[PDB]
Amino acid sequence: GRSLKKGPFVDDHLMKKVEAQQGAEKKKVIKTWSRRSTIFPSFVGFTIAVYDGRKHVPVYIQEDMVGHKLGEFAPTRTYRGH
Amino acid sequence: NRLKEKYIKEVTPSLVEKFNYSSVMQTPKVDKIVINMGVGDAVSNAKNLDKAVEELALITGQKPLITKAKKSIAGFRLREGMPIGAKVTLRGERMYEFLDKLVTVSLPRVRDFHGVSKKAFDGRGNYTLGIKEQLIFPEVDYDLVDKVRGMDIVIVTTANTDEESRELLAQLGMPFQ
Amino acid sequence: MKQDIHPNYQPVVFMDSTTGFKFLSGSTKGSSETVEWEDGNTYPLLRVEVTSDSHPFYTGRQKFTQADGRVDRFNKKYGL
Amino acid sequence: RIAGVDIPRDKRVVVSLTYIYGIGNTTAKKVLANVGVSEDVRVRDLTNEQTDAIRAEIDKLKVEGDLRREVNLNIKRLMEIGSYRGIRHRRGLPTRGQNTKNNARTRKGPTKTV
RNA sequence: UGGGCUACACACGUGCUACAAUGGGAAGUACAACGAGUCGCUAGACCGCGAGGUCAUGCAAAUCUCUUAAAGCUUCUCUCAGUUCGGAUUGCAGGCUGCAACUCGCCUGCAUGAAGCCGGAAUCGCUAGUAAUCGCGGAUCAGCACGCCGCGGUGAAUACGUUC
RNA sequence: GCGGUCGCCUCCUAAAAGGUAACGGAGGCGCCCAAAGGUUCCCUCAGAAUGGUUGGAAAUCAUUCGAAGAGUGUAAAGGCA
Ligand SMILES: [K+]
Ligand SMILES: [K+]
Ligand SMILES: [K+]
Ligand SMILES: [K+]
Ligand SMILES: [K+]
Ligand SMILES: [K+]
Ligand SMILES: [K+]
Ligand SMILES: [Mg+2]
Ligand SMILES: [Mg+2]
Ligand SMILES: [Mg+2]
Ligand SMILES: [Mg+2]
Ligand SMILES: [Mg+2]
Ligand SMILES: [Mg+2]
Ligand SMILES: [Mg+2]
Ligand SMILES: [Mg+2]
Ligand SMILES: [Mg+2]
Repeated sequence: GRSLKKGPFVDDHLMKKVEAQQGAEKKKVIKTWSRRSTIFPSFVGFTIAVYDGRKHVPVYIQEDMVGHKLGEFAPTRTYRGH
Repeated sequence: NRLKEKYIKEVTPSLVEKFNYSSVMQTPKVDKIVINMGVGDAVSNAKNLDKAVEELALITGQKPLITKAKKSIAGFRLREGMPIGAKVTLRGERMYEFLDKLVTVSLPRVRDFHGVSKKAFDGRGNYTLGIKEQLIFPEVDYDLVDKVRGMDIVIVTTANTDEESRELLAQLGMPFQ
Repeated sequence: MKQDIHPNYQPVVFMDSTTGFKFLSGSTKGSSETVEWEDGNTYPLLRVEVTSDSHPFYTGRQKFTQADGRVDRFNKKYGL
Repeated sequence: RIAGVDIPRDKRVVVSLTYIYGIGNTTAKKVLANVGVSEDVRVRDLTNEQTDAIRAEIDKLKVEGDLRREVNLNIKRLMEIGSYRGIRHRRGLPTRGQNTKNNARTRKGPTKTV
């Protein structure tokens, strides 16, 4: 995996977006294309609309999801069986 | 005999205090232990029933009663009376010794053991513990066994309520979850 | 109790080899080894791995870290 | 025997131990080295002292039922958060990026010619 | 910018690993060739179980490095077991490259331990340093090959004959 | 004529004794058991609820409820705890 020295990754613009909303009793959807961004503890309680290629699927970030990339919750392919 | 001494000396006064019993006779006691090995596989092969009987006999120290299908069934295939299942009845000293072994050795040897159920009471103060797998008893020898089988151990007591039964069994030693 | 049908049943002392706690009960199993006992008697000795005096559930004492929340895991992994 | 699993009595101690869930060759060698037991001795010939030391060393580890519970808990957590990994676990598809057009038998099951 | 070309009830091509004892594991010891290298090949030392990391050294090279090759040979162990075979799958923890490894890289460690007991009809390559087998290097290439190109090590059986 | 039936047992018809017909309404029999007979002793069921490993509606086990709702070789009626 990613080297420890590098530390966790999150797109700076997305991190700024969450920072601006840290002090919000009622948070608002955070729209992003940055699937690569990791889920930090500060992300909990937010709802991030991750672009899946054609639409922004909302993902509610619970504290259990930290450590995972955002795209892990926005499947890019749709398959309903043959 | 050690468990009997525990019951007579420490358990009895404590139960009397807790349940405000006018007379010592009201103290619940473990009347009997019926250990039943349900063997429906006997129909497919009787040797399985024979080995189950042998194992249960080794566990209990007594020859089991080989029960028979009291009714005829289609999917279980006994023109009434075929020998499916066995049981043993323990009372007195043998019962107390077996219960002591159960609490102190056999149960600890259960794989990933996290106690025993606490809703497994009949509602009249009689408990029943379902052993999934044998080999927890040291007598089984863990190699003569070819098919792992379980059992149902029914502890029948004189308690009138599951509360009293649970108290009695806990005091006698029962790893309730 | 009927004679000659039941398995041989003799007294026996068993020990939790982990802690050495021993005590007496009856069993159909025997051993090529024996030991003395209180009250001044000798019984066959049965070795056991675990008993109520050593099993973790009986003792209550755990043996692991009880897991760690994922937020704590993240902070520990990345020194945050 | 050691962890509630009757290790083969006639195998060398390392091989016998490997039968314990959560113990591999390296782990068995490590525990034997720590205890001070030669690896070539068959388990049947182990003395009670050796067996007790081995039991203590193993108990120091997480093995068998607890290990299975932990791994299953991780998989269940993935499923319940509903990640891509969780969905792969749910539908029995490869979870580590393997191609599924062919192969993937280990997860899919035996081929259904239909 | 993101996703897809990496999908997946299935069908078919080409390969790799296997199904074991002519073998697995452990330890010791020997013999190549073709090629590549400047911000690249990197010595030696130290750290780390390993992937690798740090310091640092020679070399634009018959000079230094990749590069002490693997099969091989000498001992020890294992004893026919779906196993000390197998290495799929999965969990955890890591190393790199890159701004970035979820879709969707490779590699390492611990754990796990899948089908598989030599394969129906049918079908393929090969007449000698060939097949089989064993490694080594290179191109593309930040990183990513069981594929391709090339190199050498060991190294056989068979050909009566042209009816089909 | 063709079809059906012909002997014996049970019920309804059958009109509260008995008996009573129809090509009236329903079923059985042409055996079985060496115990499924006699006696002495002993025992009481069917299901339901709850609890319990394989085991599921339902196999075996335990407790309570349970007067017959079972069983009585073989049809029915009567009778039998
Ligand atoms: K894929
Ligand atoms: K294929
Ligand atoms: K291939
Ligand atoms: K060998
Ligand atoms: K990737
Ligand atoms: K083949
Ligand atoms: K490369
Ligand atoms: Mg193992
Ligand atoms: Mg891939
Ligand atoms: Mg694009
Ligand atoms: Mg393509
Ligand atoms: Mg084989
Ligand atoms: Mg030719
Ligand atoms: Mg009349
Ligand atoms: Mg009249
Ligand atoms: Mg009769």
